[PDB]
Amino acid sequence: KVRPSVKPICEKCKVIRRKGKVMVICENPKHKQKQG
Amino acid sequence: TPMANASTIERKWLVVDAAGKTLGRLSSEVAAILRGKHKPTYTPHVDTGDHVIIINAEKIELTGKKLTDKIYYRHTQHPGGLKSRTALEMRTNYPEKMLELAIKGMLPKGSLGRQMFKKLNVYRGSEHPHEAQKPEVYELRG
Amino acid sequence: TKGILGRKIGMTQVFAENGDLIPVTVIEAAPNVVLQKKTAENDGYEAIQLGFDDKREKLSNKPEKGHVAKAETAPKRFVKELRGVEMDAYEVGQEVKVEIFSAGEIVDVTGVSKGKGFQGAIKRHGQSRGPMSHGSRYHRRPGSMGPVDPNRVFKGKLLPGRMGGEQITVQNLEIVKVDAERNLLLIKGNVPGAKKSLITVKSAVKS
Amino acid sequence: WITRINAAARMNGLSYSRLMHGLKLSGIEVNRKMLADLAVNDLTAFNQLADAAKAQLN
Amino acid sequence: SRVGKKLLEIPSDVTVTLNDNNTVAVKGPKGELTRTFHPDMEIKVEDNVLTVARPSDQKEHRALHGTTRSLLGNMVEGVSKGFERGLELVGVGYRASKSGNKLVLNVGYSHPVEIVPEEGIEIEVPSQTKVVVKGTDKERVGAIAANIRAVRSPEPYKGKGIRYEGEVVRRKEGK
RNA sequence: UGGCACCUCGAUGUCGGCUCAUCGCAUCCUGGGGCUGUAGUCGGUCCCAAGGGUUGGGCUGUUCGCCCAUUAAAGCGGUAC
RNA sequence: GAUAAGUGCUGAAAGCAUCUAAGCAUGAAGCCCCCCUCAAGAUGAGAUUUCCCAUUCCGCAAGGAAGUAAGAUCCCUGAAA
Repeated sequence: KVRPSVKPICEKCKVIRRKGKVMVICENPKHKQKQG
Repeated sequence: TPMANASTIERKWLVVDAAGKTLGRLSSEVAAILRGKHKPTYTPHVDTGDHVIIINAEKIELTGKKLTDKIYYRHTQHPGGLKSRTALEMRTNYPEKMLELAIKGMLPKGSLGRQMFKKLNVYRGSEHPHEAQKPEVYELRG
Repeated sequence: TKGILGRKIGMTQVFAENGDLIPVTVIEAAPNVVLQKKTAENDGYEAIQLGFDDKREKLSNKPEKGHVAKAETAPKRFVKELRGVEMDAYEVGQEVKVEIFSAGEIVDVTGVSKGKGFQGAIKRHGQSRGPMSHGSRYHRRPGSMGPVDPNRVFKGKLLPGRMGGEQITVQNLEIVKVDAERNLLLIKGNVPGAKKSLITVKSAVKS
Repeated sequence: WITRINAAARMNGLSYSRLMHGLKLSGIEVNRKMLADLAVNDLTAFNQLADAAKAQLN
Repeated sequence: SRVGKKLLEIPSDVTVTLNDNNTVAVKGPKGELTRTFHPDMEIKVEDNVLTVARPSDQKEHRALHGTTRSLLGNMVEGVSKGFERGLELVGVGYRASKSGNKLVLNVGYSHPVEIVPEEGIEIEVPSQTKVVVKGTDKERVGAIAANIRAVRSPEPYKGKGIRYEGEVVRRKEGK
């Protein structure tokens, strides 16, 4: 869930910068990652 | 041959409005006025300054994210007693000491410094109870 | 809120309607007279002063006799304030009696505990002894005084000293019976203080 | 000495540094700082030198 | 291909009143919808069809352009016509009557769920399973619908709880 | 744990018990959450959290360890054992 | 009352999307109050009520002496201390 190496896995994954922190969100629940 | 002064000093009363000014960008010229660096008869051991009164202390402002960044620590003498409160609640609840802390920080240390601090006056709101002394307006250089 | 003050008499027992024994304490009360009124504009807050248990003339000076001139009564021995009351229904010189309390009400009681003098660590703070045999030379004395590094003793170390005789509050006490003819109150439990002391009896403020 | 000169010069619309540069640049006033302070504490003669420097600063 | 400068028609037949820069009073038949719009921005309420004006800069004034124009359009449309939200109650007899303006839920919790509606908003109950909230402000309707769904969210092992009038719920299968 | 050697002073007494304790969080219990190879009951794992709490004996050995009976739990470390 | 990890509403930059860049919410035995005690030597020495009266001598001067008023203490009988 954290994985300080944030990187897309799914083909629909997107990279977001909420609150100055790198995020990834996919429709599959097992993909959320926070840079940190 | 240079002329020192004692018991021949004359004081004045100045009103300073702090509406949009930065916290530390007026509390330095105020300190300079308090010490008395703007008189040609300045003397380092006599306290030749004059009184200032500050109104509208609630309208001072910070920059960046200092409204949540700055923290004030006041450890007592008991073990583990390190208290703290952020700058936002400091301004909303204790504006007077918020300004007084900075002014006192930029003043010399010792008995003379304590007297110089004694001659300061800080108020919230817009009115002051010193009309008998007939104060006058001062426009800070900035 | 509400409340009066009096003295304390002793302890006893009472058999309830369910033939059950309950300990009891007796309060003397007697009528209380209001002496002054404080207002927000004049004083900054709202309160009423109370007077109780008048004394003879020789035991009062002139300011004291002047103060009670308005309420039109004799000088009184005890006076104290009571905050949070409804500011109406109260006039200077009015009488306040024991009927203000009902049989089943809940109350807090405040007093001053008995003095105990210079007491030691074991009794004053409830510490432990050392062994009394096996070649031990440490029985009833305070423990170590902290580490070595600070080069000093912390603030908060516990040592012998004068014990007792301070102000204490005990909350959530029931009332048993009210005896208006003799001006009596019957609380249930114990109460801080020696016999013939001053006890404040105020209505409960939750906890 | 320097502090008192600075205050008096600021009263006139200048700084100490600019006033000193103008004085040394104009007519080589070789007056030191001590007599400058005496002329400050007893002024209206201090101001004349200030406008003398202001003239050459342009 | 850019909303910030792409204006659209604004009949604004309502009593659109433009006060000083950092306030606009958009009143009309439905009600009074007022809000301060970004002051730093150059508000341009001219004739009937109004607009905004990106002054300069790259990463903030464009966002301000888009956001302010969208807010103005939504306010104008709301002050003339409102919008609703649907929430379903599929599950095991989760009833929902309407006791007065307030409504009571009958979900698995032992005690019934009471929800006091905020004023200005409207709620209608065609059936105990269908709850429709209506109003003139999108934010308030969204907030109320969010609260109602947060009362009892659905689950992945079965279809129960509150929905969003046909929300796509992903269903799992397990032992 | 070594390597190396700066204040060794009429010494750089090192480890276990007793009496009193304080601090860190890299969380043993209690509070709030995300994923599960989570039908529930019970779990696993990962985040936020330092307010309070965190046991009586036998064996010889002062130490390390092995056991008996409980409890919500019987947490790691610094302060010249 | 304001929050942490979280869950969110409308919303652009980027015709879509998106917890955020504008803005608006909810959310812990943490935090600030609520409960009990001390507290104006807080030299920033605070407030309200009630008493006593503006005496007599020296000193042009500031001031310096003497009896007092309201009120206390010394001394004696004691303990709820």
